[PDB]
Amino acid sequence: ISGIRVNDNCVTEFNNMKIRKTCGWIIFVIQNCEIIIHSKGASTTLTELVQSIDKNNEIQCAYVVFDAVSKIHFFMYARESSNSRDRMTYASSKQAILKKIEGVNVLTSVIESAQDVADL
Repeated sequence: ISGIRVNDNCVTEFNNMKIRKTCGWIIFVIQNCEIIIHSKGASTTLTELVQSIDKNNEIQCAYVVFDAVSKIHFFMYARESSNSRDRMTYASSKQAILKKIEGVNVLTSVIESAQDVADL
């Protein structure tokens, strides 16, 4: 028992996005011991999405899905200035969220800023 659960809404809205077949994204965070949706939207570019996240210092870590229609990509975000305990929490809960969105292209490395995606 992790003490962290996935809110069913994460899966509802991920499926919404998947079935819509348009370029979109969802950001998930952990709040009060559950993984919930922080925000969701239509995409411009993956780099602009991560730039927006970089600008919000309240997002220290997150899970991000980016639906590019051809494929849906998943990564863990954690800013350089994020604390090690927070990062461990997210890393450790990563598999829990992935169980409900199996089929995504996972990036194994933690993304720390928009720079990291700006090439790939």
